[PDB]
This record gives sequence, structure tokens and C-alpha cells, in this order.
Amino acid sequence: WTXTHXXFGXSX
Amino acid sequence: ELVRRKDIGGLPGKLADCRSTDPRKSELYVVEGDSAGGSAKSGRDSMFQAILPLRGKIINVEKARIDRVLKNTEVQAIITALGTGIHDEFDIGKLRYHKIVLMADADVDGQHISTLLLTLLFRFMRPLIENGHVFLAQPPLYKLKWQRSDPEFAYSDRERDGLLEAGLKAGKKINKEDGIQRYKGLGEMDAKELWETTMDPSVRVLRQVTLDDAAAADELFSILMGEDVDARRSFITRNAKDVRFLDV
Amino acid sequence: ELVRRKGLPGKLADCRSTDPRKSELYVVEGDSAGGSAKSGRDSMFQAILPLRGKIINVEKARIDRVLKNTEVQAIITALGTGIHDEFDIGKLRYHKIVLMADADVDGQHISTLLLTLLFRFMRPLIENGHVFLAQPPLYKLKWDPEFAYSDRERDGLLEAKEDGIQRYKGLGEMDAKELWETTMDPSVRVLRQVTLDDAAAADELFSILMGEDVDARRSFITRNAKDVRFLD
Amino acid sequence: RIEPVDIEQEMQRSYIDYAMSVIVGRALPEVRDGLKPVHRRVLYAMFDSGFRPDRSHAKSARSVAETMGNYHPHGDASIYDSLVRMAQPWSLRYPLVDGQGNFGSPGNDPPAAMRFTEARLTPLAMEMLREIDEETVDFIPNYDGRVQEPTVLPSRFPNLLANGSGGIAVGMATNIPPHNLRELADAVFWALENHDADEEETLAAVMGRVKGPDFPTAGLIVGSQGTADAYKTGRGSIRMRGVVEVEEDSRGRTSLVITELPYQVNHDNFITSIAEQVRDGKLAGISNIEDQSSDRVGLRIVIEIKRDAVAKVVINNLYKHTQLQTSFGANMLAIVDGVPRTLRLDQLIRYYVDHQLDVIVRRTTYRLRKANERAHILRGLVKALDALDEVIALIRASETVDIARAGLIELLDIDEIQAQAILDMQLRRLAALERQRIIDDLAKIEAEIADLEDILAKPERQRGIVRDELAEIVDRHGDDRRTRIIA
Amino acid sequence: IEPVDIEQEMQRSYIDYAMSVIVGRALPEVRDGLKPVHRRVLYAMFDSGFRPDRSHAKSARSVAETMGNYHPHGDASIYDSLVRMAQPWSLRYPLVDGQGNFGSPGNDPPAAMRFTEARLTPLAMEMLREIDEETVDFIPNYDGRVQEPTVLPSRFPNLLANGSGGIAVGMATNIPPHNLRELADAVFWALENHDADEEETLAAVMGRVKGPDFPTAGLIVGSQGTADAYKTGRGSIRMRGVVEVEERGRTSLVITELPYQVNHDNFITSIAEQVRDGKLAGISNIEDQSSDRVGLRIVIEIKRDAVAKVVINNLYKHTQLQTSFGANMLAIVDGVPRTLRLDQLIRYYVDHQLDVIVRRTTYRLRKANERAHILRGLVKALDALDEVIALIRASETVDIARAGLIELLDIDEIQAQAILDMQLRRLAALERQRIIDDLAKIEAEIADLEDILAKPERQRGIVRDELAEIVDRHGDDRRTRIIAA
DNA sequence: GGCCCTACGGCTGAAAGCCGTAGGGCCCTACGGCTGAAAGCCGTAG
Ligand SMILES: [Mg+2]
Ligand SMILES: [Mg+2]
Repeated sequence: WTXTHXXFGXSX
Repeated sequence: ELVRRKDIGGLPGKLADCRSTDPRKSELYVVEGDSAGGSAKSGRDSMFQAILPLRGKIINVEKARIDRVLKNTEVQAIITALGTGIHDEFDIGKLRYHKIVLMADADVDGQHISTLLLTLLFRFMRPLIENGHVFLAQPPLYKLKWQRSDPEFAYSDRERDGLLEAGLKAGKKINKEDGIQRYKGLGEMDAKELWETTMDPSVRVLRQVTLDDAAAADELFSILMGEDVDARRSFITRNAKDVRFLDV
Repeated sequence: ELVRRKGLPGKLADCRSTDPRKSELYVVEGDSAGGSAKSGRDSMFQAILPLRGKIINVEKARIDRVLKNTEVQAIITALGTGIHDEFDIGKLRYHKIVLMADADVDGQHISTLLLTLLFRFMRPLIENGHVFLAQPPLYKLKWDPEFAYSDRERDGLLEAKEDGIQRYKGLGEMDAKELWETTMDPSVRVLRQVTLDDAAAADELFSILMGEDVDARRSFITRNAKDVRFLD
Repeated sequence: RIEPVDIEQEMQRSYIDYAMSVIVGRALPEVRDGLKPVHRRVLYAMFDSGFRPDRSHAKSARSVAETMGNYHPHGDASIYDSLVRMAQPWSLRYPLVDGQGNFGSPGNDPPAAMRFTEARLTPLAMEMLREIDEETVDFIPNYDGRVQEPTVLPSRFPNLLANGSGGIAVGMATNIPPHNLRELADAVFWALENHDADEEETLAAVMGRVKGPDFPTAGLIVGSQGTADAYKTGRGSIRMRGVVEVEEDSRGRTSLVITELPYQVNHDNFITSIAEQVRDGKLAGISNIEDQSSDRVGLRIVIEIKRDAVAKVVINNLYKHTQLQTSFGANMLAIVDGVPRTLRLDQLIRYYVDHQLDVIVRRTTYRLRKANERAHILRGLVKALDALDEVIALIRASETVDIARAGLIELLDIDEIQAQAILDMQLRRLAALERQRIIDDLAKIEAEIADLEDILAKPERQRGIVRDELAEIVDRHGDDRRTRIIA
Repeated sequence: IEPVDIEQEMQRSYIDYAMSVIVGRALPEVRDGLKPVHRRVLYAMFDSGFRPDRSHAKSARSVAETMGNYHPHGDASIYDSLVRMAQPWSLRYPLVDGQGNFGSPGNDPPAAMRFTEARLTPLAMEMLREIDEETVDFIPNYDGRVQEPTVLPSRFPNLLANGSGGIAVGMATNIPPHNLRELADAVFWALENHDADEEETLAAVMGRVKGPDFPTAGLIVGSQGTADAYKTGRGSIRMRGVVEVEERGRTSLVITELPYQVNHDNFITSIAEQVRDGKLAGISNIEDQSSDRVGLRIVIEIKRDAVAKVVINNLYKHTQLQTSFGANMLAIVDGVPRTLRLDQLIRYYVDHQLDVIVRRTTYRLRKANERAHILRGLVKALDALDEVIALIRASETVDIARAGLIELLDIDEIQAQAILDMQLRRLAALERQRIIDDLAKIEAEIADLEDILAKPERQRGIVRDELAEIVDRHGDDRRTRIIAA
């Protein structure tokens, strides 16, 4: 819900 | 004044009316669920509080073409129980209850149902908001069952942890096993609870719905409730991020 | 021949055979059983008419109520014959009318309520033996499997918990292949055919059992109960 | 394979099958525990699941499903409805379910659904199930042999007489009223003391100790003929009335306030039946009808009358044309040894006491069997304390566990059970405080076994055990008479 | 009486509803490929015992335990949820084993909850494998009284094997099913090639996942949509039924297969409503000759002044005899919604399997060290056995025995209690050497476990070995066949 | 969304329904993306 990570780092 | 069904009616069937005849002292509780409406029929003050229960979700009146909406028995019931009329025919002089309380679960589906309810009021009956007739009733979340003394009710985990700490520190005693009842909706409450927590005027916790700007409400309603999916998607993506920080 | 639906009852799964001789109406204890029957039937010949619950007791009820009961209407329509004086055996749409009620005790009771309808309202259907009862099993003792048709026949068969005994409280507990093979496959099933030998002895029995004289029903029960197991 | 079957035989077989199944196992109470099968199986499913008073309430759906799947193969509809009637304090004089949530009201007001309500046994229901795990009642396999179920419950108070039972069967229909607990206890105490009295001596005693029905709804019984007819013959007809008080308005007007009503009189249907006889103008003396009942004052129906009207006349007309006065038609049917029977009051007392004594005798036998087992183990343990060093030696010098077992049988004079006990014994028990606790537990168990054999040998003590346990129960759980009796 | 602005209320409430539906009702977690209701039905079943070694439990008991302990919504839409998982025209790899009337590929509804029986399937046991070994985070339930898993170990790529489908707020997801063996070939790649990048992996998986594999068979027509969906998360895959022309002097059209999720009764009704309209001439009559023994069979006699190819193609056009599956690979990753390519789905599942096996090995290690630290104090009690027995007997209480035990040797309170609780049975000759041998075996195992935690190569190995065990035992032949257009 | 139809006995008081166990049902709505031009299909929720 913030637009971080995507592949690497998972989704954030 | 207005006549209330008794034996002769001329009003909705699900409606359980009030004895009083004066709208300035009468109140209509629109209540999610027939279980919860039934247990509010019992807990009320039959003098002044009427009850229209709703099967689950209401028709979305902003996606739904005006014709299907009037054929919908629940919307037609909410309209007939208010006496006013809809759109340009509306008349606040014919209003049947000068407090309209929306009581829905404290769950996300009660938020959706109270959202389908405030969409209807705003599009068919805007004046009822403008004059401060439409309220929201805040249900409780916990019963605290002290042993020797009266129970307490708590409406937020903050209040629950405060009341548990304060009572224990006062020497009151509580079971670990069955001691604090978490409610998950109004259907889980008996009539005495519903009265002591959302219907008795002297311990009620209501919220008056107001209208600052009827034009940005018009576009808000259009976005959230209407048929434009992209506008929704964009709205949720823009605002979900900051839901935990709106009151700091 | 007779037309089959693609005015007949709303709930009727009909057959796709036009010759009543070779056709069969299976009559069933509600929708959940109707389901397994419609899935496991041989749709060419077998039709399925589900009824909701215990049908109205005709012997206790004035005739005008009986005819407004929707399930009774379904039955009269599904057969077509009409009733009483207007009865027209010519118009009979199925030449086996099979009563398949749940294998349990309340299914025997539904069976009696229905044989009462058919005797007071289309008695020649029974005279010409177009009325049957099907024997859906109540129990599958799995062990060389085996099937049992009442709470008693279970213990004689276990005397003579891992998917062993399996109770079929309705036909709804039954998946179509088992209902096909126990009650409906014409090549292995056991249907039971209702016959009428003394009409007057039959007529008086129905008044006693199904009618409003509870003082005459009580005495019958207490005089013939202990002695039911011995009628063979 | 068509099999011709005459219609007279099928009607007879199938309808007697239905009737016996409804008579002995659905609609009529068993005389010992007061319970139709549905009540027995719901409350056993709860007990076995844990939904006791100690634990917290568990959603009803869990009791309805546990019941339907292990004991009661019928629809979740009626099982929920049965459980609910057991939780209502206006339906059971001594409710056996503790419900949380909207479980209904005296009116047409319905109960909430199965998903919103929670439910557990009441403490009296636990008395119904006291020591059911001590082989005190017969158990039989359920409909599919996967588990076992009680045939009757210990029923340590007289449920049938306390909570009543009402059931439409085929060809007959029971309708036993409830009673006050303290009274029934007096009757049972008599029937225990005078265990030898002929039927009519007993009947007169119980009839005078059991002054009459005690409905959960309070109200009034008028006259004694019906009650006497009921207990002597098992059929009577008991006039009940509700309670009215008279009020005088600030301005001379008078009113009639109804606060109690007869048993199983629906409040809504009664207010409707007054209004539909002033509307059809045959019940005059009334001018309006206002229902001031709220959950905080209880029932409160207010009937305001004309100034050209007399209070007591309108009251008598309400008695005659409404149910402010109605007759409980007693018919005292119940299942004894699997057969229906209309029973007199002394029979309902003796048969229940005979059940209690069956229960205490079975319970005392069970405890005696289990106690003999425990002393046979502690005696093989004292035989090894005395000879402890030789034992420990034998075991530290035995190849297997089986060689040490055979060696300990050869070395003392003991069973394979006593040996096996010895090997299963922890070292934490070889301290001095513990070796003493062993000899002492033997002393205690041989005292207890003595007492139990005594009990089993003197029926005087058996009866005395029933008396004293039921007096404990009545003192924790007895309540005052609700229903007032007059002449 | 506090005021509230209609704008603020409508916003706070609709956002809370929409995010709750997006994250916790409509959309599948990417690892185990389940919505909450599914995870909670499978988990209450597991916990209740309704496994395939044991007799089917009345299907009301699973609904009751699901709604009681974990999922506070209606029995109706929990019965339906459970029922769908046992229809084999709905799950390519069904997770519930149903005895009774569970519906039909048409409009026959399922028997009420009180009639049916239900337990878990073997694959669904593989969704729960070693969930009792700290292989997944648990959190407290709706009332804190018990705990539930956030996710299941999912020892097979359930999300892709079984698809998902769901309407949320502001979006919606439609992942088709796939052949378990093909999915396992692709996972095997991502394991043997763990360092490889996204271009390469997308290449390799797209090459081992030839496309959807539906429970209903049928056909996929065209390679493009399959490839769109896998490369961008969205794509329109056209499916076809199978027609079998048969030539009393009459020529017929026998439908034996249909596209996934096509209602058999609504299909017939659409043919009969477009021949009633009269915009599909050429048909003599429509007759469902379908039954449990022959399977799907909708025989369609055609007129002797009509051709077979022409009418078939008219049906492809105006009906769902061919129709288009519109994928939108959308799932919840790390708490947020994400559309994903086929390389991001396979990789995300794989990382989950590795997580699960390093967690299970952590658990196994801790428990081995527990049991060894105990066994060590027992063997120290054996080497000095005469001293210890004499000490206890001479002690007065058990705490005094215990203190003396910690004096004599150098043991903890855990170890002294484990010697105290030690039963005489274990002081036999074969049993003391059993204690010794046991200490040795457990130290061996402890070594193996340390070694696995050091070497990711070994962790990928355990995933490949255990998933091939599974896929050999439970995988099956591809159903939907693939053609081009 | 509990509210509907049956059986079953006994009261009333005269033709039904009430009462408590049993058999069996009825289908509104929101939500996104379709096909097709409105609409209802599908799967989790009230
Ligand atoms: Mg809710
Ligand atoms: Mg739409």
C-alpha cells in the first residue's frame, strides 16, 4: 500500500 | 403527530413501531440483521424507539438504476418508515422519527452496510443529514464480567485494558477463563446488553452525521460507490497507506 | 405416448421417453434427495419429483385444503390422470410410480401419507399395480459389503467404525452411483409392488390409522404393536 | 426383481413402526431422567465435549453439530430449537442450558440464530450427569457403532417432576407440569425413609408434601380438585391464572395491570386477543390497551377501563374470554421399561428413587472394583519396598525388561500386573516421604474398600446416601415457590 | 454527542471494508494459494482429525469447528466454501473428500449441511504436512482463546495447481489451474537454478508450464493468451469444448467436454433460447443424454439441409461452447496485493518451501538438543548408579533427593528431574545401553541438522526430494489439450 | 435470512391455531469483468 520491494525484497 | 401501527397499521411489516406519536421524541433504529433487530425489539423503550431490521447488505443505490431501487423491498421499507418521500417529493414535515440511528456491527461488513445506508440517505433524502437527524450508534466490543459487582462495557481495546487494570487495582476479581466477552456483532447480544450499551439515552454513545460541503461529498460518493472502478482502485491505493496515522 | 417437458410441475426432472409403459416416476423426500436421484438416474426412462417434507394428511383434512397443498398439486399434475370421478387411467404418464422415501422411520411415515393420497384420490392406480415402493438402504456394513433397511436388520447382520456401518438418513447422504445400484438400476434393484386384496378391509384401516378418531387409533396401536414382527 | 406386497400389511407395519418410534423415542419422557432422547443426547454431547460451567460458553453450532454427528441423526433445525427451549427460564423451571445471547422471550419475539449464540451446561445439568463415568447407567452404541451414548442419565434430582415435559406423540400425548424442587425433595425423603409403605400410604404422603405445580412463569393456581385428580389418576385439569393489580389514576380513573400470566401463554397472542374483542365489541368495560412491558420491569400490561365500569367485573370477563385464566390439562404419561404408562404421583416418586438406588449401587460397585485394583498394586509395591535391595539387584542384572519381569514374579508371589507396576515406577518415588505415602495409600484404600463393602451390604446406607446427596443439591440449588396456590 | 463529517466517515469505512476484502476474503495468499476461509476450513478439519485414515465426519462438524474457533461468519457461506473444494469440476486437485450430494457441474445444488459427510484428501494432508513443527507463524484467533496459522506449509504449488478466483473491491483475481507435474518440472528448475535471473527463469518456466490444465478437460485454442498472462499477469485464454459428430438416417453432434466453469444446465438453456429466438437454425432437436455412467453427453441431431462444420462454428460463436478465460494473476504478497508473472509465482512459492524446511530443521534441532542435554545427565547417572540410588533412598523428600542429585553430578534442574522421573524399567541391561546408543544417534542427527542449516544446497535438495515423492504419488496426466489458432 | 408448508394430540369452541419434536423448502443484496446492449454469470460475505 506504500509501493516498495517488487522479485528481491518481496512486496511492501 | 403521526399514527403508529397496532389492530391497524399502513407501515412496513418488519418495522416494530413506537407507542409515542410525536416525531420530536421518537427514534427509528435501522439495525443490521434480523437476530439483532429482534433483540433490539426486546431491549428498547417501547414508548419512543422503533426498529427496522435489515437482512444483510442493502442495494447500492448509486450503481443501481432508479427503477430496480424502488422495487427493492428493503429500500421501500426504509422509505415508508420515514414518511418524508424521496428526491424532489421529500418533505421533512412528514419525518416520522427526529433521530435516525444507524446501528451496524463493529465489523468491516457493518461499515459496508452503514456506507450503503449513508449513500441512500444522501441521494434520496439529503435534508435529513443537513439538519442533523442521522446518527450512528457505536456498539461495544467487550463485556467485563466482574464477579461481585456490575459488569462494565468497553468500546476499544484501549478502554478494555484501562478498565481491566483499574478494576484489578481496586481489588475487584475476574475469571481468566470466561471473564471478558468479546462481541463480534450485534446478533451476539441479548436485549439487556443492547439497551445498556446502545439504546438507553443516559449511556448511549452516538455520533451525529453532518455535511460540511455537499459538492465534495457528491464527488466522494461518486468515487467510492459508483461504477468507475479505476477511480476506486486509485482512491484506495492513494489512501490505504495512511489509515493508521489519521489521528496523531 | 405422452409429451415430456424441456404446465408440468416446476420441480419435475422428467424423462426423455414418450412411452409411459417403459417410464417411471420416482417420488422423493425433498430437494437434497432429488439431487442425487437426478444425477444417478437413467434420464431416458426415470423422472424424479421431489416433495417438500411430510405431505398433507388427506384423511384428516377437508378436500379443499388438500388441493391447495402445492406438493399434492405437483403429484396430481405429474401423473395427469385427474382424481376421483374425473379419473382417467388413459392419461397416466408413468407405468411405474415408485415411492422412494428416506430409508428412515419418517420415510415410512411419508410413505403412508402418500399411499393414503393415492388410495383416497387415485385408487385404480393401485388396482392396476402401477404403485411401488423402492428400498433405499439405511445402512452399508462395509466389512464383501452389505446393506440393511432398518435399525434392527443392522444387528442381525453385524452378528451373523472405519467406514464400517454408514447410516443414510436421507438419499442426500448417498452419492449417485450407490443410489443407482441399490434402488434404481432396473437390472439388480428390488422394487416392491402395492396390491389390493380386500378393498373394504383396506378402506377401514386407512380411516383407523390416518383419520381423526385418536381413541380408535390408540387402541389399534396397543392391540397390534407387540405383534407386528410376526405378520410373516 | 418386483416383490408384490399387500397394502393393508404395509400400512400396518409402516405406521406402527412410526408410532412406536415416536412414542418410545422422540415425544415422550423416560421416567427416570425426565428427558426425551433429544435432551439426553444434546446434553451428553455437551458434557463429553467439555462445555461445562467451568469452561466458557461455546458457540451453539458446536453442540448442535456434535449432537447431530455422534448421537442424533436428525435436522440441525430442531436440535437447535430443543437446546434453546432448554435455555429459557420461562420454559424450564430449572434450566439445563446456560445460554449467552438472544435466546428469545415469552412473546412471539424469536431467538437469535445458531451462529450468534453461545451455550454450556448449567450446574443442575451437571447434577444430571454426575458420575456418569462410573458405570452408573447403561451405555449403548450410537446409530453407527463409532461411539457409545447414555440410555438414561444419573439424574440426581428428579428432573421429570421438576421441569415437566410436554410431547405430542401418535395416539397419545404427554403433558406433565413442573414442580418446586424443595417440595419434591420432601416427597423423595419420605419415600426413602418409608421404603416399605403400600401404594396408598405413599400416595397420601407425597400428595401432602408436594402441594402442587410450580411454573417458571409464577402466576396462580385456583382450587385443588384438578391437582388431586392428576396425582391420584395421572389425569387432572389445573386452573391457572395470571396476576392483576388495580391502580387508581391521578384523576380518579382506574386501571388493571397484568404482571404474571398462565404457563405457555404467549404474551403477544394474549395482547392481540384482547384488542380483537374490543374491536369486535364483545368485551366491553375496556377503553384502551397499552403494553408497558420492558426488559427492566418485566411483563406489564395496562388495561384502562371506563368510569362507568367496575374493576372486578371486567377482571372476571377477562378470566372467562381470554387466557388470563386457562387450564393446564394434566396427562401424566411417561416411559417405564420402554413402554408408555400413565403414572400416579407415588409412582413418579418411587420409580425415580428406585433409579437413584440403582445409580448409587452401580457407583459403589465401580469404586469397589477400581479400589481393589489399586490395593492389589500397592500390596505388590509394599512387598517390594520390604525386599527393595534384592529387587533393584535383580533388575540391574537382567538382560531385558521381560527377564526382570519373570524374575520379579519368581522372587515375590505376584501377578504380571504387580510386576509391571513395579517396573513402571519412577525413582522419584524411592525417597522416604514417598515410600511412606505408598504404605499409607494402602492403609487408606483398605479403609475405603471396607466402607464400600459396608455400603453394598446395607440398603439402609444406600438410601441414606441418596438422601444426603440430594439434600446437598437442594441446598445449593433449591429456590422458592413461584406459583401461588389458593382455594 | 460528538459530530462526524459524512466525508470522513464514508472514507474511513469504505477503505476499511475494501482493504479487508482485498487482504482477507477474496484474494489468495501467494504461498499456499488459499483465501482465509479455505485455510480455516482445512485447518479446523486437520485439527479435528478428519483425515483420510479415519471415517468421514458429518459435514456439519467441520462447519461448526471452523466458525466456532476461527472464522466468524455465516454457516451458509462456509458450507458452500467447503462444498466447492470437494467438487472435481471445480478443483483440479480437490482438497476435500465428499460423501453425499455435493452438487453437479450444472445447477443441481448440494444437499443441505445435515446430509453430507466430508474429510481431508491426501494432497490436503500435504498442505498441512508438519504444521506442528513451527513451520509457519501462528497468531491468536478472533477471541485469543486459541491460535491459527497465517499460512499452511503447502507442500505443493497449490495456487497454480488449483487456481483461484475472486471479486474484491477495486479489483478481482482469476488464476487458472495447472498440471501438478508440469508445475513441478518448473519448480525443479528454479531449484537447480537458484541464482538465475528473471529473464532466464521466466523463459524456463514458460517452457515447462505449457499452460492451464482444467479439471473439466476441454481445449485451449491459441498460444498467445497463455503467454500474455504468464509474461504480464493478464491474458485472455480461449477454451473450447469437444464436439464428436455421429451418423436411422440422422446426423448428430455429441458434446463430451466443456470449458472450465461452464454451467451444463445454463449451456443447454442458451442453445434452446437461441433456437427459440431462431438465430441458430440447422438443429433438429437438443437432448441431454447425460448420466453418471456416460459422463457429459449432449447429443444434438442436426437437419439434413445443414452441414456439421458450419453449425459447430455457429455454436463456438454464439454460445460458451468456446469461451475465454480472462486471467489476472493477482495475489497477496507480504500483506499487499500484487499482479505477478509466472517467474514471480514459482519463485515466491519456492522461497516459501525453503522457509518451511529451514524452520522445520530449526525446530528439529532445538528438540534434539533438548533430548540430548537430558540423555547426557542420565548416562552420568548410570556411570555412578550405586551412588545415586543410595543417595535418593537416604533422602527425606524428593526436593532433597533432587538437590543431592545436582550436588553429586554437574546437572541442571531439567536433568535432575529427568533422572528422578526415570522409571525402573530403564535400569535393565539392554535399556542402559539403549540410553547410551540413543545419546550417540541423537548427536549424529544433531550434526546432520547443523549441516543442513549451513548449506542452502541441501535445503533445495530436500525440497526437490520431498516434492517428487509427492508428485510421483499424486500427480496425474494433463487433461485440457493445447492446439493453435 | 427467520419465516413458510406439512404430522401429531388436546384445548378451545365450532374452524382454526397454539404448543414442542420431526420431515422438507424460500432467495434479497455488494463486489469486478464479462458477453453483449440488459443482464446475470461466478465466488465469499451480510
Ligand atoms: Mg458480522
Ligand atoms: Mg457490475
